[PDB]
Amino acid sequence: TYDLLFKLLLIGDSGVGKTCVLFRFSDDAFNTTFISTIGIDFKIKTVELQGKKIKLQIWDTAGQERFHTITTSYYRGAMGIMLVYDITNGKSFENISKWLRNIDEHANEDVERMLLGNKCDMDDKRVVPKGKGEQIAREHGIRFFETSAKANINIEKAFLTLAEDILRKTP
Amino acid sequence: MKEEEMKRFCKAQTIQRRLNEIEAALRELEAEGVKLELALRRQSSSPEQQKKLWVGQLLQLADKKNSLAAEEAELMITVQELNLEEKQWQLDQELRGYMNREENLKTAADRQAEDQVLRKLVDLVNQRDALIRFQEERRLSELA
Ligand SMILES: Nc1nc2c(ncn2[C@@H]2O[C@H](COP(=O)(O)OP(=O)(O)NP(=O)(O)O)[C@@H](O)[C@H]2O)c(=O)[nH]1
Ligand SMILES: [Mg+2]
Repeated sequence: TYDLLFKLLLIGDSGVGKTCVLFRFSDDAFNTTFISTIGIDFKIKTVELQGKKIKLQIWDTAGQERFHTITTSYYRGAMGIMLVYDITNGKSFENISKWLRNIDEHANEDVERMLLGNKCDMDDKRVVPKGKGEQIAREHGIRFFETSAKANINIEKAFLTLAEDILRKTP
Repeated sequence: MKEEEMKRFCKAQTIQRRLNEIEAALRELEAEGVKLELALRRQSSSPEQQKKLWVGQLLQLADKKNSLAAEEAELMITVQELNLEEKQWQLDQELRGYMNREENLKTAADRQAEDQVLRKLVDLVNQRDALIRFQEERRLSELA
């Protein structure tokens, strides 16, 4: 039914859009009502890359601080991690440094890391210039995309790119 | 959502209907195979052309049984997925009830109960993960 199982993980502050980003990828749908994630969840999406059927198990974490210890239990199994901030929320981007340290402490040493600046449809409420995301990604050697779950901008591209980078080192 | 509760129930009913269809089909195929296996043994008098036909029909019964059995196996996992997803949804809703109450109104027993529901909810996600891991172990085994 599939060739390979990849484990992905989404982390970042509460409200930045981790759950909507996943829902747009898994369902091609967007919902405006904020339902905060409680503890941990995951969804399954199977994709085809280079003739292989890749089952993605995508773990979605609670960004609320209360759930931090629950969420850190799930870093170590991840093969790729999306760090998500909100381009309209300056604090969400300042905390990316902290989320990177969490990956340093709890994830596997060779996990793939990808930075997502979400809500890129809110140009007129932007606080984080795209160049700051590009710069911190350059400083860590990681990929970076500005995304929008609402407008469906770079959602498929982000997830499929991360999956290709995992697949590229699979044998 | 609440949409998702209904869609989960309907999908579970649909799979149960198909599982019932497969159970009936497998027992009919089994009876047919027994009948043709008996004809091959009893009727060695019979021409090779007729016995070649029975051998061919036995081979295609075998192919259909394997296909039905593979479909049944995948649906049985989906049944349990939907059961776990429904249980997680129930715990999610119960915990949001506790969470939406002002902290000033919570007794010590309320806070203990909320913690317990959160522990159960995380465990349900871990049960769903264990099912994913079961499928990956069967994938590895079926491959070899
Ligand atoms: N304009 C806009 N709003 C978005 C976008 N993505 C999410 N939102 C909105 O932002 C809010 C929070 O989204 P959500 O996915 O729940 O964020 P989260 O990171 O999962 N929060 P948590 O960590 O608490 O579970 C919701 O109101 C949602 O509609 C986007 O691309 N554009
Ligand atoms: Mg969420």
